[PDB]
Amino acid sequence: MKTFTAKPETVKRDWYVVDATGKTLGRLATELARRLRGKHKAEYTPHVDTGDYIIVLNADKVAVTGNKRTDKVYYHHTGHIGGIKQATFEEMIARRPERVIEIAVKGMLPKGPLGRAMFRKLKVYAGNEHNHAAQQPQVLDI
Amino acid sequence: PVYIPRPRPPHPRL
Amino acid sequence: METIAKHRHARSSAQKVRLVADLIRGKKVSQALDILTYTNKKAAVLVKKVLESAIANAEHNDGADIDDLKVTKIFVDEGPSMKRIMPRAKGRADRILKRTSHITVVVSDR
Amino acid sequence: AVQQNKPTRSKRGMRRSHDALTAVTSLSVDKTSGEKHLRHHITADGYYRGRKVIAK
Amino acid sequence: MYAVFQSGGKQHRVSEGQTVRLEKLDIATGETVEFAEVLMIANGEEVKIGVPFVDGGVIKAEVVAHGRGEKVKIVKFRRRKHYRKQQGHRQWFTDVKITGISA
Amino acid sequence: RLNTLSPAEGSKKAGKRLGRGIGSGLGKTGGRGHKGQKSRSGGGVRR
Amino acid sequence: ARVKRGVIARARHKKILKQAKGYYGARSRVYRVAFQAVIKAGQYAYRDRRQRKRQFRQLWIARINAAARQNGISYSKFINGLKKASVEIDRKILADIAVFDKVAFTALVEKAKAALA
Amino acid sequence: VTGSGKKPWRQKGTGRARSGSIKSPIWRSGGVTFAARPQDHSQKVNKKMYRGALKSILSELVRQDRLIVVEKFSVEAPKTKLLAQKLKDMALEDVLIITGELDENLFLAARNLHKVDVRDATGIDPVSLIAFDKVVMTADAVKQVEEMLA
RNA sequence: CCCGGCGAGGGGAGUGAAAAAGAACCUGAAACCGUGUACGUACAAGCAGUGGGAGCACGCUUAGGCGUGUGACUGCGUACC
RNA sequence: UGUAACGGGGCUAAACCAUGCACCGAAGCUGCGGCAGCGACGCUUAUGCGUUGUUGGGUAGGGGAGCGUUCUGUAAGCCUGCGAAGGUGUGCUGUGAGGCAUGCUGGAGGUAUCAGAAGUGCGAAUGCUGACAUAAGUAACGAUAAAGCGGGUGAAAAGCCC
Ligand SMILES: [Mg+2]
Ligand SMILES: [Mg+2]
Ligand SMILES: [Mg+2]
Ligand SMILES: [Mg+2]
Ligand SMILES: [Mg+2]
Ligand SMILES: [Mg+2]
Ligand SMILES: [Mg+2]
Ligand SMILES: [Mg+2]
Ligand SMILES: [Mg+2]
Ligand SMILES: [Mg+2]
Ligand SMILES: [Mg+2]
Ligand SMILES: [Mg+2]
Ligand SMILES: [Mg+2]
Ligand SMILES: [Mg+2]
Ligand SMILES: [Mg+2]
Ligand SMILES: [Mg+2]
Ligand SMILES: [Mg+2]
Ligand SMILES: [Mg+2]
Ligand SMILES: [Mg+2]
Ligand SMILES: [Mg+2]
Ligand SMILES: [Mg+2]
Ligand SMILES: [Mg+2]
Ligand SMILES: [Mg+2]
Ligand SMILES: [Mg+2]
Ligand SMILES: [Mg+2]
Ligand SMILES: [Mg+2]
Ligand SMILES: [Mg+2]
Ligand SMILES: [Mg+2]
Ligand SMILES: [Mg+2]
Ligand SMILES: [Mg+2]
Ligand SMILES: [Mg+2]
Ligand SMILES: [Mg+2]
Ligand SMILES: [Mg+2]
Ligand SMILES: [Mg+2]
Ligand SMILES: [Mg+2]
Ligand SMILES: [Mg+2]
Ligand SMILES: [Mg+2]
Ligand SMILES: [Mg+2]
Ligand SMILES: [Mg+2]
Ligand SMILES: [Mg+2]
Repeated sequence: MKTFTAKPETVKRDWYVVDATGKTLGRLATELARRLRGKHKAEYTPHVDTGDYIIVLNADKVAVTGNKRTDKVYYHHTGHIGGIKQATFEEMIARRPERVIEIAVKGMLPKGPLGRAMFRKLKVYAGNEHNHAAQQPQVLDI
Repeated sequence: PVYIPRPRPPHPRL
Repeated sequence: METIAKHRHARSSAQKVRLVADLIRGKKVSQALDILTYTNKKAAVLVKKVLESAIANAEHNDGADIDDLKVTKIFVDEGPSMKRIMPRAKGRADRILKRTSHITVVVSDR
Repeated sequence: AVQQNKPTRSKRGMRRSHDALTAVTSLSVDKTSGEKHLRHHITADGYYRGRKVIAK
Repeated sequence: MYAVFQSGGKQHRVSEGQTVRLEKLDIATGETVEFAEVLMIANGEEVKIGVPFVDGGVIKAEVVAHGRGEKVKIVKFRRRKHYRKQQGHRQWFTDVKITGISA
Repeated sequence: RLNTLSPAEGSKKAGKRLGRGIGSGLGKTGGRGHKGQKSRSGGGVRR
Repeated sequence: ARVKRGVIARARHKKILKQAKGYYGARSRVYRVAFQAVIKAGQYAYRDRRQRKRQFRQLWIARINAAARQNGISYSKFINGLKKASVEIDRKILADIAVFDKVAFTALVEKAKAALA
Repeated sequence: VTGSGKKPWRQKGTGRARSGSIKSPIWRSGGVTFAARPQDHSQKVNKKMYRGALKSILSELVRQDRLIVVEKFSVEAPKTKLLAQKLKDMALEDVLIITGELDENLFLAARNLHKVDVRDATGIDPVSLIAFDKVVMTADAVKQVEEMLA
């Protein structure tokens, strides 16, 4: 017999709300990425997206230890010969707080079409309110 | 053909 | 049912004749004749002559009724090339290919 | 100046994906003679907008 | 109703009436072979896990067929070292139909 | 019969053919090694 | 005796071009490119008959880890507990049961937990 | 190969593979690399080896009952019909008749039967003895052959 | 006989065992170039395969699936001499 | 050139030290199936083991065993117009070179077996010959002395004739 493989049409995905208030960025992100990839399910198939949809609330209230509040720097290149730009963790949180969680989880996710599809299931929000009440998301304390 | 032109001289790497 | 007309060894490049032949495919022969009439291509002249020969073969050998007749198939195969010599600068010689094509039009009542 | 690899049938057809001819969208029927013609062009018998203009 | 038993150095989870491809057995093509080393019985919710083997678990099967699998092509190649080597392989199997599972 | 005669075993040795692929052993330098005097055609020193 | 090599050469090239089917461009059309593509396909098949066993074992292990953590134990503790309980079931069957019979997998988990206790 | 010894093109400067002869065996219409010469393929057979092979072949024919010994084998006229009827009487189709000394009548009669040969006792060979299904020797032929093979 | 320029070329007819034997003529390979159909492909990065693998199309069967084509996604993977 | 001196995310333990128990992890070892080499031992004859231990990465290179091609004998045999060789698919089959069968095409040759001989096997040699690609429907259309219009002929006229 061949081993079971999850089928994209049959895969059932659930909705969860996580509150990032006071959570350590990286550990919250590891749990987020694991559940987005679907490794918490016995049906986990590496080429199928078996993960769940996760709403992340209060992304601006995520925590970092040490001096990472000021010392952690996010670099990106704009594609122009001087275009190396950087923002500290504070500036990232102030300007776009959801980008912090999203960048962490995107780094922890696989790289490729399936990793991008998985990332599309993350719904980071800066505040305590989301608009996916229609999806009936269950509270996930991770 | 019957006539092959001499190739142009290389850059004088001297 | 289906009627073929071919212009074999048509003195034209298959690429250009294919440009013209893509215009009339699965179209009624009337629309195709209009299109080839108002296409400004030597290949359009060639393909129109072949399509008219096909319509005539259909109405003379296979039955009748130009009206119920579409260009079901049309394709352009490459034919034999004529090799020519062209002198270039400094004693060099290139080979020109006078490329030809076989134009085939299959009309049908479907 | 010259290629380092020969391009493929795929690249060749992708480049020629813009070479396709556009057929004339519609022909005009003459007011008087009822002949087909291009918009704003006389017919093959010399009519334009219902009047004999050339008499060729 | 399924049972887990090891036959050819590897284990199989089988149900009654289903056909299983094993490594080659030394049994004729119409004989009943018994695997009395069943690692597990399920029978719905009454799951018997065997401490190494279930005590009375026995899987009776009928040797349906002997055969050779699809030909695999072994290709060994050392680039720039003037060495290549090709080999064929058809692995022998015994297909058996599970006729009975007695816990 | 004229088609049922056979040579003794070990009587014919089947000959050694150079430069006929990888599997044959010999092939690509046919047992000459690599570039040198003795690998050349008509090469090798006198007695 | 002059030997012409057209029939044998054609057969030998067709043999390779038939294995090169489905390959892109010259890889399926042209013997020089097709022959290299078939040799590397054979190399890859040889290497991947090994990597297949590796990949399936790591898939089974990931699924057993998921189901065991659903039951409240890590993969390493679960496997240690099954070793202590003398359960010989392998990772292939364990992952099959994890997917298809969650009750039997919970039974195996309780057995491993009892062996660890 | 017919042709001149001129270098087809100069050694350097052209982007062409270096050539020296239009008659090169790499070239179409060039020479054969190791062209055949008329050679003699006949090999030596030791007298004793040849005679031992003849003795072995005759022994094998006797063991296989392919050797038929007779007195006189003659035909009264050079008639293929006569010899064919005689062989059909003797139940023979593919036969090698070895006679004491060659009879002109028998030779002429056998000349047109392709499954029938007629040798002199001195003119027997291993390939014929093995190739014909039956070997009919006269008594004089048998005596001459045993003298020749002693 | 028909289309065509009293063309080229072709479609019929007829000859012939055969005309994809029509003289550009036995067979008629490959490269190369097309038409049609099935599947895939316009958010995805690299020797283009290989291991896994859904879906779809088609051919069977008894209903388990098998075969054929394609191949989303995914692990690994920098040609040959 | 751009973070650019953890592979990255990220980590205050997911760092380091110490102790311990688990687990993962290779083509290593074990399990099951298969093939081959060598040795020992019996089997008595020559080989097969109903045995057995062990070995089996490999360039240069040495040794051993084969496949297939053309031609000669076997062969005035055998196959073949109820379809040969060749071509093109399919299925089966062998450890491999390969083989076998068969559909379509083809239209007259082919050849068992066992021997014999080799112009006996190609991807490379800036190889040779032919064919066909690519660049590409691109550059160019050869003096910047220059054309315009009317009529004619013609299937068609910027270019021919007037
Ligand atoms: Mg990776
Ligand atoms: Mg000049
Ligand atoms: Mg274009
Ligand atoms: Mg040597
Ligand atoms: Mg060398
Ligand atoms: Mg050296
Ligand atoms: Mg040397
Ligand atoms: Mg010959
Ligand atoms: Mg010659
Ligand atoms: Mg002598
Ligand atoms: Mg005609
Ligand atoms: Mg034919
Ligand atoms: Mg003939
Ligand atoms: Mg032909
Ligand atoms: Mg072809
Ligand atoms: Mg995007
Ligand atoms: Mg897409
Ligand atoms: Mg790309
Ligand atoms: Mg892949
Ligand atoms: Mg810098
Ligand atoms: Mg372990
Ligand atoms: Mg392993
Ligand atoms: Mg090993
Ligand atoms: Mg073993
Ligand atoms: Mg070895
Ligand atoms: Mg060697
Ligand atoms: Mg022949
Ligand atoms: Mg056909
Ligand atoms: Mg040769
Ligand atoms: Mg080579
Ligand atoms: Mg070459
Ligand atoms: Mg060119
Ligand atoms: Mg081009
Ligand atoms: Mg350009
Ligand atoms: Mg330009
Ligand atoms: Mg220009
Ligand atoms: Mg100009
Ligand atoms: Mg000019
Ligand atoms: Mg004028
Ligand atoms: Mg002018």
